[PDB]
Amino acid sequence: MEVIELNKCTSGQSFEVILKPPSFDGVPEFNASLPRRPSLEEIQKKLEAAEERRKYQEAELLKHLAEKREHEREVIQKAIEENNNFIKMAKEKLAQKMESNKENREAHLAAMLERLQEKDKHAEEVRKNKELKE
Amino acid sequence: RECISIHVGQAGVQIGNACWELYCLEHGIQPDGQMPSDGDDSFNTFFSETGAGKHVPRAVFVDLEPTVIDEVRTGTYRQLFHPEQLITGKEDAANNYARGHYTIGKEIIDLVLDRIRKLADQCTGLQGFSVFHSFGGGTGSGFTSLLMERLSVDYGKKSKLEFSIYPAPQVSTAVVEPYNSILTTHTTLEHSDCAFMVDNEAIYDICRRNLDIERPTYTNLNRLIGQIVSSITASLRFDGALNVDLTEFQTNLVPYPRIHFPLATYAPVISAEKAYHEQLSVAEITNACFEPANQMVKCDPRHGKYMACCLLYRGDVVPKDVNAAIATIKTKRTIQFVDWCPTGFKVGINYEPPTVVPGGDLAKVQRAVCMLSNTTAIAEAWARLDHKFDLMYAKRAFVHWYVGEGMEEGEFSEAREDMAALEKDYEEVGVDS
Amino acid sequence: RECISIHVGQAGVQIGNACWELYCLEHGIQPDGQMPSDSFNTFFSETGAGKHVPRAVFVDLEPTVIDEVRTGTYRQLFHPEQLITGKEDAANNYARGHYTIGKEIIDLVLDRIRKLADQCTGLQGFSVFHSFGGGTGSGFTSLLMERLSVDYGKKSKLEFSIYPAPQVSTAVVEPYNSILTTHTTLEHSDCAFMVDNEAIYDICRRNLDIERPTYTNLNRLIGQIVSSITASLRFDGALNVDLTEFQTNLVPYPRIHFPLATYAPVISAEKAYHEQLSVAEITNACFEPANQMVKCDPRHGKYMACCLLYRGDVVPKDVNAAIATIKTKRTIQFVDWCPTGFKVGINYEPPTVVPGGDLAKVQRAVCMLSNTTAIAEAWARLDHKFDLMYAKRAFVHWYVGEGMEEGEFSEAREDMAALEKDYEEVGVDS
Amino acid sequence: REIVHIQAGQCGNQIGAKFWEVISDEHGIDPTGSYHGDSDLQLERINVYYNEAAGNKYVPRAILVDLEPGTMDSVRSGPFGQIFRPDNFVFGQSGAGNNWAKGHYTEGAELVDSVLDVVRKESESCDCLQGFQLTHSLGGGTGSGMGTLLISKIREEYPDRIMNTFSVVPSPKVSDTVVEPYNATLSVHQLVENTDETYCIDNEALYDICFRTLKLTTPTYGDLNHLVSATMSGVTTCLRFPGQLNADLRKLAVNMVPFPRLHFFMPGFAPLTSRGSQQYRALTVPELTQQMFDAKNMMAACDPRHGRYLTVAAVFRGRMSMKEVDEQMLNVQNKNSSYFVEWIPNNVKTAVCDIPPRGLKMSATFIGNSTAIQELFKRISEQFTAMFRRKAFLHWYTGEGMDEMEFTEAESNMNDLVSEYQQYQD
Amino acid sequence: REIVHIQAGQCGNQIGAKFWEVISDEHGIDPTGSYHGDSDLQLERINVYYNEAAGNKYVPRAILVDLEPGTMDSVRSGPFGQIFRPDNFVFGQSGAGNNWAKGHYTEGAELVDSVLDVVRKESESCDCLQGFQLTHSLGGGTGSGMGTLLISKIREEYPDRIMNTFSVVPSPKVSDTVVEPYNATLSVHQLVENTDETYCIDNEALYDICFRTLKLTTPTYGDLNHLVSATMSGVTTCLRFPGQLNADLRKLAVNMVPFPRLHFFMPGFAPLTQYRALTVPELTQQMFDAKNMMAACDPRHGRYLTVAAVFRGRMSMKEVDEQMLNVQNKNSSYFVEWIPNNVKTAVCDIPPRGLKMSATFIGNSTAIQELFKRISEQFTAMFRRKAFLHWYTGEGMDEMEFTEAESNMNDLVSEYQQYQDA
Ligand SMILES: Nc1nc2c(ncn2[C@@H]2O[C@H](COP(=O)(O)OP(=O)(O)OP(=O)(O)O)[C@@H](O)[C@H]2O)c(=O)[nH]1
Ligand SMILES: Nc1nc2c(ncn2[C@@H]2O[C@H](COP(=O)(O)OP(=O)(O)OP(=O)(O)O)[C@@H](O)[C@H]2O)c(=O)[nH]1
Ligand SMILES: COc1cc([C@@H]2c3cc4c(cc3[C@H](O)[C@H]3COC(=O)C23)OCO4)cc(OC)c1OC
Ligand SMILES: COc1cc([C@@H]2c3cc4c(cc3[C@H](O)[C@H]3COC(=O)[C@H]23)OCO4)cc(OC)c1OC
Ligand SMILES: Nc1nc2c(ncn2[C@@H]2O[C@H](COP(=O)(O)OP(=O)(O)O)[C@@H](O)[C@H]2O)c(=O)[nH]1
Ligand SMILES: Nc1nc2c(ncn2[C@@H]2O[C@H](COP(=O)(O)OP(=O)(O)O)[C@@H](O)[C@H]2O)c(=O)[nH]1
Ligand SMILES: [Mg+2]
Repeated sequence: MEVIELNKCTSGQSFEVILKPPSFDGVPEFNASLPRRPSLEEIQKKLEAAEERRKYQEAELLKHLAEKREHEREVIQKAIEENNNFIKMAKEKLAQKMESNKENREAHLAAMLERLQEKDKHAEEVRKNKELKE
Repeated sequence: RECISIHVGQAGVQIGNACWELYCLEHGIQPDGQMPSDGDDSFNTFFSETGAGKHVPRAVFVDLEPTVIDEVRTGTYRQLFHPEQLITGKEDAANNYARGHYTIGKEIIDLVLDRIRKLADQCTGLQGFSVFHSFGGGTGSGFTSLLMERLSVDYGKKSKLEFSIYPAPQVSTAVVEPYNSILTTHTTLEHSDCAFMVDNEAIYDICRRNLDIERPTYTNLNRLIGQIVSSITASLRFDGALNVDLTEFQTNLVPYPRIHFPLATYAPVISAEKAYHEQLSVAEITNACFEPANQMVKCDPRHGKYMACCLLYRGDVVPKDVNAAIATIKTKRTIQFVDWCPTGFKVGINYEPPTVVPGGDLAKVQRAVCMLSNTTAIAEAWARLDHKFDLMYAKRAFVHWYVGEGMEEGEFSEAREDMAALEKDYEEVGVDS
Repeated sequence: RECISIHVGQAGVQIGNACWELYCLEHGIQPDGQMPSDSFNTFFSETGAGKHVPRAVFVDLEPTVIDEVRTGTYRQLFHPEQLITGKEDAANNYARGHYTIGKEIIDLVLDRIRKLADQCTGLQGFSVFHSFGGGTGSGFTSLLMERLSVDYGKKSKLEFSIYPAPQVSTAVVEPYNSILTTHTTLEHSDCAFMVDNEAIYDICRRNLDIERPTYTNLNRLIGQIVSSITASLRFDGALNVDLTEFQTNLVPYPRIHFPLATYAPVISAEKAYHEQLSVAEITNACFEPANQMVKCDPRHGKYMACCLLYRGDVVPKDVNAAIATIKTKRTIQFVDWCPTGFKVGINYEPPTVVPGGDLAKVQRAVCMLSNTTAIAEAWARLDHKFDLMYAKRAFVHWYVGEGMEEGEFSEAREDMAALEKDYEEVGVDS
Repeated sequence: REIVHIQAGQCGNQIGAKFWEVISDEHGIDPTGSYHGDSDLQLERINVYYNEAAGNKYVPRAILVDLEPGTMDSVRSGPFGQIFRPDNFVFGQSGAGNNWAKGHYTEGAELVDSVLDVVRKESESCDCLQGFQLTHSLGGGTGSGMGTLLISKIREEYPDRIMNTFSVVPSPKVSDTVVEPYNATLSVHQLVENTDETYCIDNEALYDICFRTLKLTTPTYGDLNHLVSATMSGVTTCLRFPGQLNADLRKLAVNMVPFPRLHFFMPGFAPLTSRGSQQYRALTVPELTQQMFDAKNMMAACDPRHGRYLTVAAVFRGRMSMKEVDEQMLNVQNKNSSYFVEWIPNNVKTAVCDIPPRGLKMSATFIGNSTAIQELFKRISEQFTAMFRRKAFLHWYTGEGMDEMEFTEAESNMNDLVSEYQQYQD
Repeated sequence: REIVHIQAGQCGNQIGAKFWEVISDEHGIDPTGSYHGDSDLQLERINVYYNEAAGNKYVPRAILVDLEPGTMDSVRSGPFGQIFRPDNFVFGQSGAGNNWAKGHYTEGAELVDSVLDVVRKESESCDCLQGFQLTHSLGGGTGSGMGTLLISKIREEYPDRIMNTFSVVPSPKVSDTVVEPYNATLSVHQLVENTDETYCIDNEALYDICFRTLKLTTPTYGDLNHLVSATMSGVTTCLRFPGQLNADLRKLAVNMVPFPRLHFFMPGFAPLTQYRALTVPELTQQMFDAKNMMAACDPRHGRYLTVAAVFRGRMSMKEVDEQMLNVQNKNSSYFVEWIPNNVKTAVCDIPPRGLKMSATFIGNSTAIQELFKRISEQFTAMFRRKAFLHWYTGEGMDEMEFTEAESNMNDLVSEYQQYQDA
């Protein structure tokens, strides 16, 4: 059975009941590893290359967005452009149809007036044919 | 010689707050002033005797919101620290390791790393830090690891002891908890010398059978951990063999590099109201020591083998008994000691009776015990955790929240793949040829 | 916000005159002065410190009609400035208005109307009332409309067109005139209310029981419809009404689509005490080929947007139960691709009718504006008329005479060809 | 708008005078005086036919033209003589005429300006002009030749404003001369080219109605004229009267004529004749229409039947009901649906007016563009075509200074017109 | 942290007003006045929702936006009118809208900056910002189009901070316009891409609860709204109130959403529309009900991803923790096993309205797809033969822009549908 007394102090005492010894000749080696990672202050620069990714994502989806943003500015613009752009057409094809009207009637007029004018250089040029028979 | 408590992380903090409480009660410290009561130190194990009245711990609290820390600066104990030992990060709680260890952590790591040296600058030969933190949960999953990285760079020799709180489906916080523990405990494991898991589903569960509260209050739980923690330390705040100085903590508990997380078990937890029935058999406290239900990490070492064993007593107790009580423990036992490790049984009686908090839940105990054992079975809990993780990650679950704050997915496969190693490591020790 | 009535054209004028009348009766306006007994500002500007005055323009190219406005009460209700009279040569051909005699007055009109929308903190549009056929409102109307669009690009425009009916109509040349205007006109109108007399007249037979229909008679009836049509935006404008939603809500496609109109309980005095008309019936009678507005039937055509404007003591709980029951006893016919329109517009305000009148005290009335393919049917009966005259240059040379190209004709009718296919084209899809 | 009136040529003159005095006492005007009919209507439009000078008085916008004194001094002394303003008479002094040539060339141009100018001062006076109606005789000179010139000089000074005539196309029966064809066919050429509308009163129907259906044995020039007069009242009605339509003459063109070639309307009246009875009143309205759309009741020698109707306008006058009329009119265009161009959808419109003509409590009248009218042209041509053949009386114009080819060129204008009307029976 | 609030678009506005006045008198605020409830709690966090100016007074950090006067002056004159700070109203004058296009392009950008800026002066004022919650109408223009722009401009000036909305997805029954689909599907595209979390209140459930299970025959816009209002109280609870958790909105994202594609929560309320005896079994049962969800949707036809539920009153987590569990068993099937603890539950000692016992529910469930598939279905069939479309073509949009938003949606569906797996 035996104990084995390990220290004696102002406020305590220790020991050991070793009860039956192991079945030993030492043994294992379970991640008690011969290359096993003593680590390194240099890998603050591992903390950085993670935060250069954030600065990324932000800056390239604030890019995938001032992108959107500045299409908007061009839609509301292609609508001041749609409108402005049809005033200038059916506003102008208005008066264009109106020179075709004052001009065409200018004809069917002074060309109706034309007949009734050599009906007249005939009244008076065959009254100077009154000077014929008599 | 000396000893700095670091409590990062909301849980850590409250736990701290509530075991610092118990420290005092035990050593005779009115919140503000001196032990003024009718060799040269002994209680200096933790505290530095500043001013010419004051007693003050060697402590640091870090959290990344105020909220929790403030309460420390509100209610008595508010006088017991320096405002300087009380680092508050006013900024953005978190809830992902990605947050702490990287994004928001980067910010405060310097101011912290500072103060703590500033603190070990008083100290004729520090020993190491005991660091208390939540397993899952933003900044103490996250930040805890970052702290620990740097710590080891700055204090190469000086050893480090984590008190981890392993999170419990019912009295827990967030979905992402698994990812977070598994994350931390991967990075963290190569830098800690020994680590005390505490599972809530065990504490909570104790506060049911023992404290008989349908209730468990956060505070409730804490005073209980608070207690164990007292018993855990305190070998080295009182000085009396059975381990004092951190190096006696690996020396007596971890046989292998891989941080092994001892299993904890406090003795007689018993409610007031019931406080006068006492006289608990110096045998029973022991017998009830080896009790699946009276554990600390929900599991059982009937299933696993033992590879180092350790009783810390506290009270009127001459060894002649303990011994007779060990004897009788062994023959009514599935004792299960593994193969190659004769029979640990370092016994640390500690004379000093174990004051409990006066409002309290537990009462006057004239004898208590503690039992720290490293057993293969502590793995069972690692499995429960992994499997959660395993099964979320199987669908990138929440992943992109961490990737978002700026991680490689590959930290994940490469971390869980470390548990894979440990879980084998563990079962591997098991019953040899 | 605000809203300028333009009445070009002898029909439009009288119609105007006789729904402006109804406006007043409804809002409380003694011809001269105040309601001495915003929201009503939807149409009117509260000038001086007494008199209420509309946002109105009347244009015709002879006096005669307009003068009667400056003769009998209401003669106090306009400015003499809102009342443009063109003293010169009526017309009876689109070629007249849109070109010859129109050219003259287009400026003075185009003027006054801006002058009018110069008061107006953010105008909305104009509703323009005009005859389909007939000199200066076939013609000029189109001219007005061209220019308007040039000066008020956004600001939308709504025509109230009177589609002419072989019996209570004027001149042979009417077809030519509508088909002419409605071609030019259609590019510039955002939605347009056809009203066919052969349906109004026809209503004043089954309903008003007069062997008679007087011009005035018809008018007060259209007048009524028009009240219910508008007035969503005159009365319930205690705040947020704004066209583009009479709009948005009715025409699904560029092509101006002329919704179909249908007033609810038309019923004579003498018979005014039999009342209590089933909140269900006014709806059931709403879907009534005989009770329509444009002579045709949507049993034949599909529906592509539907709209009920009630007016009277009515909680929706009914209307709804009355829709349901409208659904199942129906060749309902909702086209393919336009899940079921049924914007319901209860308007609380009871529908005052003219005191001498024909119709009487109605405690509940409905309106139903629907765009249906079938409204085409009427475009066909018109075209065909035209088609068959033009087949022999019929009266052509009277327009050519005032200075048109024949090609305006083939190129106009050929737009109806487009529209008439457009219409049928929407019909029942795959 | 507002219209002025030219009344030239002995016939054209009596026609217009007997016109003027019939319409005048429709509106209640005294030989000079003003109104004397305590019925209100009348005056709205008195407008269109009367410029009104100092004090009361009413004076017609009318111009009197002839190439021999006599026939004006028959209005001046006589009926409503004292009505017309004196510088509005244009006596010719001169040789009569009775050959187109005379009145369109020689003694014609002699006057032109004197008249052409008083017309200007009356139309320039008037507010917004409509056009002119001229009444004249299509056979025999002064007003067959003068009037046709007049227009060919009006039109030219007034090409905007429109052009109207009542032309009396002469017969072989109670005609005067065997030159008539020449004159008609010379005018009728002119006519076709510069009137926007003309009414043909053919004396043939005018005689035929008087004796063949009106008991009268020796037809006066008067008991004959009163016919045309009464027709002319009822043809102008609408532009003279109430609220319904009012008819801008323009309106009455581009509604009556499908084709530039001015297509002349045969009119037709309702109940008829002198004085000695058929004021039965009981002219039921069926009975009115029936009698109105009748061969033996048209104003031109022509029986619709042998010609379809292009477009037709009929106005009723009195105390009745469009209740029956709109109903009656329709049973015509069915029990006659055949002859009535289908390619002109609504070719028949119908007006009512509450104020009777003459005696009559019920009375209608009819304006009719019908291919039927050709019948009448083909006839003048027939007499002409057979005369100018072996160039009969012609050397009678050769002399006043005309060309041979000018007859043929007018002849085959006519002979086209026929062959276009005949073409539109399609 | 600390949050500010954007309340834009006539619906979004009444929603937020009927909200503000419900929550305000939870904390005991007078039309201007301060505190008037000698119960202590309330104020710890009064913080998160109210910046507080001179003297007593309390003023909400709220911004009001519309493109037509009217609907604000309906708050200004009315309920808690006198509360909001005047240079915080941003009236539009302008054409209404009622086409997304209007409120995202033309009359939209017209205002943007005026609002965008007041938002800045309030968020730069606040101590450490949380993010923003915007309340708006997903169908019809000003705030379907404006609000969607607003965010797509917030995000951009505030990429760190997080993005919340209460969106009212419209129906065919008590909706107004035959364009709704178009507007929704346009916003819904936007939504998916720049909110970190959105709540869907579908008017269809909102109606269906009102009449189908609440006796009410003609559903007001009011007796309807009070529903959404109440829901919103009980959804924010935690970030407004006591010690337990407190919820950094953040915390409420990376706990509610496994997947970037922002997955919108259907809410669910407890008792609605005063027996008291709402035993707590009786509460849960009614809460996790089809006929009681805030989106037209009956979980059943969709598993739950992650779900959060808070109770309110004096009861016991003694029964509740016990009751919640007997749900996730008598329902264990529909409840993703691949997210271990997907259901957490909170208690709080201060009742809403009337109610001595009342809970509420936050729900990320693949079930929600049901609702999207529907707007798509009306849309997909409308934009088909390009129906009313030429109405936006005009305010200056692209044909392909619809398809490109249509097949964003129609993806979303086919992802939710994809995550019924394991
Ligand atoms: N045993 C115990 N566990 C706690 C306590 N407080 C929190 N926890 C647990 O710790 C885990 C999460 O850690 P937290 O401290 O809550 O979070 P944190 O990252 O450290 O701090 P925050 O930034 O505030 O989120 C959860 O499983 C909780 O159950 C406590 O007082 N006692
Ligand atoms: N419904 C209705 N139709 C009318 C009215 N007055 C005229 N019309 C019709 O309108 C069509 C012709 O339009 P009008 O107003 O008469 O002529 P206008 O060109 O506008 O004016 P004018 O120059 O006088 O000819 C005809 O079909 C008539 O039936 C009316 O008061 N009510
Ligand atoms: C002045 O003379 C008249 C003129 C008109 C013509 C007329 C002529 C038509 C016609 C219509 C019309 C149209 O209703 C009228 C409007 O103005 C007129 O001048 C008309 O269809 C076929 O022929 C119609 C008339 O009434 C029948 C009339 O009476 C004398
Ligand atoms: C502000 O809103 C809330 C947020 C949270 C979420 C939440 C959500 C969860 C969850 C957990 C949690 C976690 O405990 C919380 C901590 O902070 C939070 O916001 C949380 O598991 C599944 O879903 C939990 C809440 O209570 C149910 C809550 O109440 C409204
Ligand atoms: N009906 C009508 N016709 C007339 C009248 N007088 C003459 N005519 C006809 O007109 C023709 C001649 O016209 P007339 O006026 O005598 O010639 P003018 O005066 O010199 O132009 C004759 O053939 C007659 O038939 C008249 O009184 N009334
Ligand atoms: N439930 C809720 N929805 C509303 C309310 N008002 C309108 N809506 C819905 O939202 C849609 C229109 O939103 P609305 O606010 O009118 O448009 P906007 O203000 O111009 O953005 C309609 O389909 C309604 O169903 C409201 O009072 N409450
Ligand atoms: Mg006209």
